[PDB]
Amino acid sequence: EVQLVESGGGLVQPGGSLRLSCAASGFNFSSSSIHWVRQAPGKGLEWVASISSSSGSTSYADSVKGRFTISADTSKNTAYLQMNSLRAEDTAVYYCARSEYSYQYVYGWWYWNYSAIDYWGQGTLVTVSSASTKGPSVFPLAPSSGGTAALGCLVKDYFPEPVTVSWNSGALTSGVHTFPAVLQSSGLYSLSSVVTVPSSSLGTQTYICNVNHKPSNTKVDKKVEP
Amino acid sequence: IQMTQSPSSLSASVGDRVTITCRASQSVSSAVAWYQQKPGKAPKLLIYSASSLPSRFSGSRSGTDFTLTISSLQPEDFATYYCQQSSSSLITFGQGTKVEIKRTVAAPSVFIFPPSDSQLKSGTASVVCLLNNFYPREAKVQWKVDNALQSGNSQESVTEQDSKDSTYSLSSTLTLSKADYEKHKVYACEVTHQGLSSPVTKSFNR
Amino acid sequence: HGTELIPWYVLSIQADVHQFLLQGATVIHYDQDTHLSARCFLQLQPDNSTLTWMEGILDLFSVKAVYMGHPGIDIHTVCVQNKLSSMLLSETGVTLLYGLQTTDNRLLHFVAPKHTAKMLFSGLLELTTAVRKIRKFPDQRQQWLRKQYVSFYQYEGPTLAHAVELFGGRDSNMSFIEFVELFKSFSIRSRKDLKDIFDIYSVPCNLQPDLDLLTRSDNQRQISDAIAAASIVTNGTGSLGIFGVGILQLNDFLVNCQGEHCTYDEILSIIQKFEPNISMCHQGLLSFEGFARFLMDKDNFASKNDESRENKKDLQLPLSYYYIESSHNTYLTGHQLKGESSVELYSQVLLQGCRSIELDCWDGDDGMPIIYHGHTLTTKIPFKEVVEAIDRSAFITSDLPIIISIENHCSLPQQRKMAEIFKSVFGEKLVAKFLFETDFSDDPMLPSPDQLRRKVLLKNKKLKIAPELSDLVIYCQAVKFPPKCYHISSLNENAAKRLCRRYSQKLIQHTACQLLRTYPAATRIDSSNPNPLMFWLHGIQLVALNYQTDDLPLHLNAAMFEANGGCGYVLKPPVLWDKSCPMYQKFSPLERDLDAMDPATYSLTIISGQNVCPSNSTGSPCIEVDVLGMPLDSCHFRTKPIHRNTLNPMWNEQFLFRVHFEDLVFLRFAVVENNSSAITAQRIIPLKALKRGYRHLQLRNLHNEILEISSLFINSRRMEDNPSGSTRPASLMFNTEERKCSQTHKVTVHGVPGPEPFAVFTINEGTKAKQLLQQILAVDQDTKLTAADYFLMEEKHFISKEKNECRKQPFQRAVGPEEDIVQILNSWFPEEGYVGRIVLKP
Ligand SMILES: [Ca+2]
Repeated sequence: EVQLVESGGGLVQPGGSLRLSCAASGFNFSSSSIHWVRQAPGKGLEWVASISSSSGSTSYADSVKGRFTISADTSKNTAYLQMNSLRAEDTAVYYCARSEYSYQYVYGWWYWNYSAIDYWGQGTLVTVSSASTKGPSVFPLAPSSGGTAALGCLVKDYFPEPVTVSWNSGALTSGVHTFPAVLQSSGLYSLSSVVTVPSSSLGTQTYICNVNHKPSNTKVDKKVEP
Repeated sequence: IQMTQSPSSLSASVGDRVTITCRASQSVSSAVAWYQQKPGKAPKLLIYSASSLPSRFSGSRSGTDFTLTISSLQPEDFATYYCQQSSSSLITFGQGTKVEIKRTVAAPSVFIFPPSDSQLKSGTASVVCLLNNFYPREAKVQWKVDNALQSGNSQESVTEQDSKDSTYSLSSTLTLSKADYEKHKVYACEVTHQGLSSPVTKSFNR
Repeated sequence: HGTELIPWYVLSIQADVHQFLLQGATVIHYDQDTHLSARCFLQLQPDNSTLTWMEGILDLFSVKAVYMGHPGIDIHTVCVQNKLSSMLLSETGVTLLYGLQTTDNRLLHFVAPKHTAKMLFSGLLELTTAVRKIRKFPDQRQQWLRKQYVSFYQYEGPTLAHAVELFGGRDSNMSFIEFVELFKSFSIRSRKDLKDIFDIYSVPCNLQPDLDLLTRSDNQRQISDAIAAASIVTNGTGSLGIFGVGILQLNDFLVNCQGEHCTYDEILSIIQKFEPNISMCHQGLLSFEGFARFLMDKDNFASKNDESRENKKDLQLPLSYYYIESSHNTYLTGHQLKGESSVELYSQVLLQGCRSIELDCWDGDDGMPIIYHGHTLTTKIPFKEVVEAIDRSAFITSDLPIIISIENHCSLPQQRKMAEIFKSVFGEKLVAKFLFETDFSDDPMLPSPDQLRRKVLLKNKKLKIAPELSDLVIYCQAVKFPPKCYHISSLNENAAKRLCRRYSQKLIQHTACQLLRTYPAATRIDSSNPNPLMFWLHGIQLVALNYQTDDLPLHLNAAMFEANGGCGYVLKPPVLWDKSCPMYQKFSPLERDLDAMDPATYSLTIISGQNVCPSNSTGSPCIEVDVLGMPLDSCHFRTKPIHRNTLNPMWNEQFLFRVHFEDLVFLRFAVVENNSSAITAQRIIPLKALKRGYRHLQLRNLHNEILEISSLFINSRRMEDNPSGSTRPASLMFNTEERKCSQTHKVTVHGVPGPEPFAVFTINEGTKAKQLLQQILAVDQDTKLTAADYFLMEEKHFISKEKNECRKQPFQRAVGPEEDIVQILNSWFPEEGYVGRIVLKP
């Protein structure tokens, strides 16, 4: 029944400030610790902060102290991770999750430890590019001179993700190996769409890749022939 | 504080036993868990402290070692696994480990595609060297132009393990200026893989 | 040679005068013991604590007053002794009255040149004011610490070994400040009950001068705490995760347990002061040491009187209403038939606040009347000496009229001596004739005490004895009890007792238009004082007593007058005289049936005490609570005997008792060593001045001197059951409707619009949700119209000391649009893991 809606991520230039909120319900926020944990793509997991709500005591990591400001509003049951002067490595996914404490009091006073990260939010992405949205350029991959032929059309120099590519307007689906996109040094993504077909089908059948990069409202079709 | 998630990755047949080693730099009492995440979704919990909840999952410790044990591996278990502790208030994670299925060795098929005219019209040249349907995923791609080794000017993309034949595919691209491309004749990419007795190289001219 | 036994921040002496006292002066000490005097060089030692001469010594703190031109000193004899020209006595000699006890009056006086006398007088006056203020402080732990250190210094400073035993624990010189800190570490790290109270609200994280308050460097703090842990044994509370209290948990504590309602900024201020560890202060928290200090603070002790002052707005009613402190046989010091009679004691009565005294005039041996107990071995005294000794010290403390009762055993010519002596010594001070227009009216009534401030009155027989004396008596005529206002009667103990028993309503109504004093009985020869409460109930104003007996009735009388500053005019209960009361003339406390009234319940909880066996390390303390009062409510109680503990007994027991007449009851808390039955501390207090919620109680020794270290940590809760259908509550029956209207309440409402989470609201008794909600939203006009989607919801959370038990969910409930808020507030009982709050939600 627990719901954690996190919103507000996106793109921003280096040095920009930004904040991610995380609405909650179901579980009493006034008695539960909220968090933020991020994940740069193709990498492990990174803890951001820890705000105990009513108590107020806060604890950031040892890598981004400062530029990240953490606050909460028990009345509205929301949270607020305010980020100042964003840098490039802010480009990642941001996850908001509650937790609980297991008091372990000993011969003396009482003590408290985080116990179980038993929920997570849907997920939000924050990126930092120092650039703007751009569509790609389509390039065919003419096969080299029974036998199975491998051909493709190359999509390059676009931003941001994603891009949708289909062969023959979706008519051809077998043998399609769409490699994961790679971020170019210039700041644009690039991906390749291929499909292997018999060498006999070359020429008689026309192969076209239907590429659509919605962020730039781009829709392009390119025919691949020897 | 520190965390460990050895081994980083593995491949196994369905129904077997899975064991993961997560050692901490120092004793952290009994604050350790095991979170699973399928790609494209927020992770989930499995364990707090030792075991406690998934039907074939468990956790036991020895000194400074925290272990996750799957009595019988299952197909959907393909995901990433993390171990994380909490000293007083410091959420530290392990390196994360990935589990997949295992198969036999398959050699890649090497295809080389020179840059197209339209790309050359823009002053940039991209050379595409393709490896398809190979196993294991590990492979070495060496770019040589006029027998001169190329490094630092290429980017590679590797697909996930194929669900059916449990092989791998790799796409490699080499970026150079149009003038540089016209200053050379021999373009070739040498591929070294376990299924190959010796490295295999494909080349094109012009 | 140590610190200032009178701290510098207490005085108000100008630099020149203080420097002169320190330097000294040339003065002639006068000895009246052997009619001798000498030339001496007076001085004030470094510490503002002594007056050495040379050879001798006097401790200032024993001083009680200083006089100029005290007639006791013979000016002419001094002049002849040291061959000095005629010196004006009225402005050339000053007097000290120093005494260890409540009877000793040994004087010290000097005659010095003009300006030297001016300086010494104007200096010792302020030093005396300082001492008098010091002895009236609620908290005096630091003073005890100063005395202890200075005493231990003599000629070496206290050693840690000894400092341990001083505070009750099992050769490096110790600084005073370090010493001070050590005591703090035995006032926080030796209260287990404090920690167990703290862990009910903690969540996870990570007038008197202020300086005097003992609990109001980091490395030293830790060493002191560690040393405190080793020495203590039981209830001792000997880095990872440590709890704290926020600006909201404390507000819950104050709105639910105590009863105080503090707005945001106020609570933040209250948190700012106490936190020792600076690190934890900024976050807005209060670490355990912080909570301990917050509880033991001078703004938290039990009574409402320790920080009281005159309420000038109530002393404006006629004189026939207020009680009046009094004395019996003022001059006497011992038995009623064998003893002395010291004139100076006449000041002890007036200085302590008393406003009544007796004159046993007898025919003089040479024409001058003298005072002596009739036909006994008691010594005699010069009448004029006493009359003057009254005048000089008549109005030091108070400024309200005092009545002198006159007994005549003199001859008419010698009574004229008294008449002239009074007309001379007092002059205009003594009321001569009628003063106010209201006196000359068909319905005279006594003028209020304020209209007669600093005046004096005489009670005696009045002619319709020599005419001179009689013509001095207008307002207090002594006609034996059968216009009416001025006729004041006096009745012996037993006579008044039987008058009460045979007549309640008539006597009480009689007290509503006249005065009627009362004095102990003749059969007493050691002055065993009567329990006045039987008398106070019916309205007897002047209940004269003897001020030289250390017994319960005396402490009762003393505590009765702490209120209203101490001016000894506390308004009598409105039930007896306020016609608008619904029980006026229908309340006879001698009765025992009150079926038409609703007694209110009190839950007292003796949690634990600390250091409640002075100078008695090993013992078996018990606590005797006792509710003195009307015949229908008398009841005593007790707790179990503890074993070999006096630093921190933990009884933790609850007495529940119902009472009927709130206004006029008193509690008598009393330690009792449960193996010798010798009470070693006690403390009385009226029941209309006990603050609810957890509090602290400061004890006393038998003599009624204040003990600082000993104290009892208690919790009181006043429960009033619902007036269901038929009968109004006794509280409403005894008083009028004015009190309830004037007794408005605070309500802490969360969710008020704005930045602050909660905004206090002041609301009367007859307040419901609708007007309260309007108060929530009437602040801003931005809203077009009142949106009904703002409903109060009586929220209530759940938690108890066992943090690690359940952590249940918070109950909720809609608030009836026609539901009274006051009942809701009174219905919260932080006993089951409860803390109420009233929140506005849409
Ligand atoms: Ca008498």
